[PDB]
Amino acid sequence: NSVFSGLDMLILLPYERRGTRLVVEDYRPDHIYCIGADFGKNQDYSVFSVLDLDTGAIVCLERMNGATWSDQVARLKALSEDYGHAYVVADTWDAIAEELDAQGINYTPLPVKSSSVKEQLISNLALLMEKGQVAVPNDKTILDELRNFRYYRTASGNQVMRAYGRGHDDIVMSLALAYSQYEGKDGYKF
Repeated sequence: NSVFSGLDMLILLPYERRGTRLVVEDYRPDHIYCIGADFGKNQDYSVFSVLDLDTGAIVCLERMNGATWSDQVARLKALSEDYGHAYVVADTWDAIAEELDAQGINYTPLPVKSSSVKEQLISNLALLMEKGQVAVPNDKTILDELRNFRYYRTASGNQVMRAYGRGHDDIVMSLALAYSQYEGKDGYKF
């Protein structure tokens, strides 16, 4: 019932933990970067995933447990402008996270309106992962969430995606929003 059936293909990257960032590589002006950001006002965990759009590698990841709203946004800003003012991919739906406009943070809106949008984004991430295109810091917390994200049947008979056990899907969504922008041999539509 694992969602990420191609987890055996997930490349693992060595990294240096500096501050709260898991840093694999510093900024490269020759490259374009983007940030998949699962965050919000009332959230136990917020995750920022910096994707290198030329190499397809998560070159930096930032996870924070119970940070204030001013902390998440200030650190999202510093993270974006440390990678060529990378544009953020956030589930803004069009009112709240426009705090990004105030801070002057470039961003692409990704409204997770229906369960199928969430399921599409993640299934895209799972497909790239099974194709050998996803590479993340070699952190066990990342690996555990991917393994723990599973399909569950409903009484109707159809399946839904859920994180039980610890019940965290903030890394999963952070990676999905980032790899949605990734052109390998295909760009993500829908």
